[PDB]
Formats: sequence, C-alpha cells, structure tokens
Amino acid sequence: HKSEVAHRFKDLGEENFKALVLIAFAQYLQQCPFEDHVKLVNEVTEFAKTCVADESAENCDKSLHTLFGDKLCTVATLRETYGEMADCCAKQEPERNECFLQHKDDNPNLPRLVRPEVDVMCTAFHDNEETFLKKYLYEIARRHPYFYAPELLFFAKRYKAAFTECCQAADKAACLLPKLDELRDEGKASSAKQRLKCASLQKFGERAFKAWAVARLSQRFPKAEFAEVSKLVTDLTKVHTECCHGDLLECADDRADLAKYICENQDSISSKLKECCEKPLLEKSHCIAEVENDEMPADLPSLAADFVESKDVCKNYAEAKDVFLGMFLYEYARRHPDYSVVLLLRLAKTYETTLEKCCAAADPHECYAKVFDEFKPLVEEPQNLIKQNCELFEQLGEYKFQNALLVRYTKKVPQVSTPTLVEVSRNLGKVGSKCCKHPEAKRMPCAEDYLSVVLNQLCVLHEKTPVSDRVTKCCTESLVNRRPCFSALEVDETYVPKEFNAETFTFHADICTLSEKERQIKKQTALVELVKHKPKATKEQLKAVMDDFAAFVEKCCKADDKETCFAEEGKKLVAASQAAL
Ligand SMILES: CCCCCCCCCCCCCCCC(=O)O
Ligand SMILES: CCCCCCCCCCCCCCCC(=O)O
Ligand SMILES: CCCCCCCCCCCCCCCC(=O)O
Repeated sequence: HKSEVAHRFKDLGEENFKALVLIAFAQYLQQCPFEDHVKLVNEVTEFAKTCVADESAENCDKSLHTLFGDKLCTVATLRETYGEMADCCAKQEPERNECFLQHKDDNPNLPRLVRPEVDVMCTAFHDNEETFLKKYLYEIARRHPYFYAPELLFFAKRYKAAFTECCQAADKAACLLPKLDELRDEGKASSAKQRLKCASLQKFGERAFKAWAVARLSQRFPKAEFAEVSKLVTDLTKVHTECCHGDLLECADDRADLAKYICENQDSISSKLKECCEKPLLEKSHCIAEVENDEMPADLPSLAADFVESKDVCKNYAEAKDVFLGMFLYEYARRHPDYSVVLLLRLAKTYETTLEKCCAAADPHECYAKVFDEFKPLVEEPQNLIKQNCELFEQLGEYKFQNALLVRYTKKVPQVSTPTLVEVSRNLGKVGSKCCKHPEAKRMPCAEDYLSVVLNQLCVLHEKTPVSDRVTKCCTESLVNRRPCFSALEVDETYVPKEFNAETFTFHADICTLSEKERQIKKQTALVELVKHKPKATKEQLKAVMDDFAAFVEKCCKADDKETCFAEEGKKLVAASQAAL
C-alpha cells in the first residue's frame, strides 16, 4: 500500500477511473471547457499508469488530495476565471482542499441543457459514442458539483443502454423518449433527496438523522439485532456527514468500507444481500442502499412487554433515553415495513412525549398505560388518505385526478403562483399512478419517497419567494409533521378572489396542434385561474364549466375554419360561465 493513485486505478479499472476523474474535475472547475478537462483526464491517467508500473516513481507516493489540488493549481487561466479560488493555491494541503470545497458553486449560471432531436442524438451516439456520452457527463457534473460521482457514472451507463437498445429500433422516439424521461426524472429526484438528507443533518440535528435510518434500517434488515442496526446507523451518519461536506474521496472510502463490512457480516444483517455483494466495488454500496426489505422473523411478540408493561421502563429509559427510544423505534419499525419512516417517527415521538410526562407523575405505570392507543389516530390518517386517493385515482384517470388535486390545492393556498400549482398537482398525479399500483402494504413508503422531496422542494421555493404564512408554518415546524401539516390546511376563507381578466380565458386554435402534454397544461393553467377567480365554486359547478369547456374545444377543433369558432364560442363560454358562477 504505497501509491494511492495506483491503488485506485487497479480497483476501478481504467475506463471507470477516467470517467470518475472527468466528473471530479468538472465539479471543481465548472467553467473550463470540455477539451481542457479531457486533457487533464489523460494526463492524470498517463501518470496513474506510471504508478501501476512502479509504485516508487516520482510523485506516486503523494496523496490523491495532494495530486488533485496540484493539478488544479497548474491551470494557468485559474485566477482570470475563478478569482478567489486561485488564492486557495497558496495554502498547504489540509486547508487547500478545504478552500477548494468552499468555492464549489452548486446552482451555477449555466443555460439549461436542451434535449436534442432523437435522430440527432442517435447519429451522434453512433458516430462518436465516447465523446457523446462524456461531453454530457461533463455538462451534468458541472451543473451538480455535489452529486456523488459514482452515482453519476451509474446514470451514464443507463443512458448508454437506452441508446444502444433504442437507436436500432423501428420507432426510435417511441422507445427512447420514455427511457430518457424516466432517467431525467430520477436524476432530478436523486439530486433533491441528497439536498434533503443533507438539510436534515445540517439544520435539524444528527439526532433526527439517526431517528430516520434507525427506522429505515430496521424495516430493511428486520432479522438484525438492535446493536447491529446501531452500528450501521453510526457508520451511516459519518458517511453522510462526509458526503454532505462535499469531499468526494473520504465520502467514497466511507461508503466502500461500509459496503465491505455489510457484505462480510451478511449473516447478522439480511438474506437478500448476496446479489449486491457479488457486484464490483463501484456498484456495491449503491446496490445495498436500495436492496429489498428482508422478511421479518415470524415469531415476534408484542412490544407491550418491554415497553409498557415492565416496571423497570422508567429506569431503563432514564439510563439512556435515545438508546431506549431507538430500541422502541427499532422494534416498531422491523414489524412495520408497510409504514412510512415519518409515520414510525411520529409514533416514536409520541412514546417519548408520554414517557417524559409520565415518568415524573404519581404512578407512572398507570399514566402511560394506554399509550399504544395513542398510535392509532396517527397510523390511520396516512392510511385513510392513501386509500381514498387511490380509489379516486382509479375512478378518474391520471389526468382527471391531476385536475382533482389541482382544485383542492388551489383552494387550500390560492396565493401560490399558477405554474407552481400546476407543476405540483401534475407531479402528485403521477405519484398516484405509480404508488397506487402497489398493494396497500407498500403504498405508504412509496408515497413518502415522493412526497418528502416534493414537499422539501416546495418549501425551498417558498422561503425564496414567500406567499403564505400557513405554508411557511408547515415548512418550518418538524420535518416529520410536514406532510400532515399540508394535509390539514383547510380552504382559505381569507382569500380575495382574483379579478376577472379576459385574456386568461381566451383560447385560440393553436390548442389543437399542441401535444397532449401541452394541451393539458394549457387547460390545467386555465383551471387554476378559474378557481382563483371564483374560489367559492362547488365541485358540481366547476364540473359544469369544465364539461362546457371540453365541448367548446371539441366543437371548435372539429370545425371548418377553426379560429373564428374559438373567438365566437369563446365569447359564449365565458359569458355563460361568468353567469353560472
Ligand atoms: C489526480 C487526482 C485525481 C482524482 C482521482 C479520482 C477519485 C475518484 C475515486 C472514487 C472511488 C470510488 C469507489 C466506489 C465507492 C462506493 O461508492 O462504494
Ligand atoms: C441507535 C440509536 C440511535 C438514536 C435513535 C433515537 C430515536 C429518537 C426518537 C424520537 C423521534 C424524534 C424525531 C426527530 C424530530 C423531533 O425530535 O421532533
Ligand atoms: C412555493 C410555494 C408552494 C406551496 C405549495 C402549496 C400547494 C399544496 C401542496 C400540498 C402537497 C402535500 C400533499 C398532502 C396530501 C393531501 O393532499 O392531503
């Protein structure tokens, strides 16, 4: 163990090494062009083969942090381009790498990536596959400097497979564009989960991150003993502290070590783990982070013995409050993989709250005796919400279910901008389509997975351009209460109806030539403004107006001379709609 570069080259292989080196330079030097990075990648690879041949060669005994920072500081354009970042070069290496990380620009000033036409992509992919995917790996990495490099590499290989299958197909667009749409969405979703996990650790505390994670790991590894989950939670906390700080190497070493440990101690952890532990280094931690929940042991008793019926429950809890709440959490969670994590955390917080009041009252035992009965209004709320919404989703379809959510949320918070209202109703409509296809025992974790990110994205938007104190209130009470708080918002009785604007309800025949997607957004936009202009309208009245509108679209798109219709019937639909309301 003499050369860090040599070691990492042998472990990753040359292809994976070159890609990771490209990503890491793209994340630090986000304004240099692609060909500057390619030159750096090749110089670093040529040097890396020098060390594979002879670990004693000059410079091979250097730290990777040292080698990386030295190559950063050879860039002659550095001060002209990045300014203050060039002053990091005057430092010695502990502070130098720290100085470089401070100057990472998440959310930089780059134009949005345009998806080219399908045949443009396939010709480019065929004509120079490597530079096509690599230029795009550069564009993505420089836009997401904190995105964990190996995972970015895993997205790239999914893109490669989609172009290899689809570009040799009969209908390229039909094959490819669903695969690119799923990949785009999962890419944005991963970025947001990571920004969410890091915000939990930064603002709310290491404690809440361990609460989460105990819950999740106990659902995932229900056969494991509490001490083994505590160990894993400790390791996870370090891993994610490091990765949030932005230092790629230490983050990745930590996840590798964690992956190695889990794979050796398979027997104390989970059975559904041999597949992930068969795969190469790069992929194992990623694979484990997603592994299916193991099956719980069949012989599991009520928790009531350990956690309500004991005397020596207030003593046990006072001896180590967080270890005891963790054991409660661990036991509830391994029994309920059908629960969301946040639901298990509400149960845990409820138990804590009562032990705190009851362990210092007259008789404890009879004070906290009916404690599990407090769980049931908490469990049934998410369950009922999902049952009702999946029934609704199956009656309407996805699009008409979006419209249903659109009216609900506009009435709840009519001060939100119309595009945001449309975007989240549409987003949550697709959450119905995906999660309601699960059986009931799996709808709640599926729903939480999408809602927590939608809700955190919403809250971050809102702190920027705020609009409603009630939204602020949900976005800054507990992270755990965020979804129920939103669900509990009632229709806004204070809102002054937005004043009628004739153009907002003026339609032209271009609506017949638009895609279904853009037709629906044009119409979903008009629905929001209709509810914002008449927030008192009933479900019956709105369905009266909406049906009349869909007969005005069909009549005027079926008609000899389209655009005189849209203005003539349009005058009539508005006048009659203003009158029914
Ligand atoms: C000359 C310095 C260049 C920097 C070298 C590139 C550093 C990237 C190394 C990443 C190793 C990742 C191993 C996989 C770990 C995991 O996610 O389980
Ligand atoms: C291995 C033990 C780790 C520690 C686990 C402690 C569990 C905490 C239980 C209370 C849940 C609190 C949820 C976070 C936000 C809050 O405090 O309101
Ligand atoms: C930028 C500000 C945006 C604020 C968003 C307000 C629009 C409502 C969003 C509700 C999402 C949470 C869904 C909870 C489930 C339910 O519908 O009961």
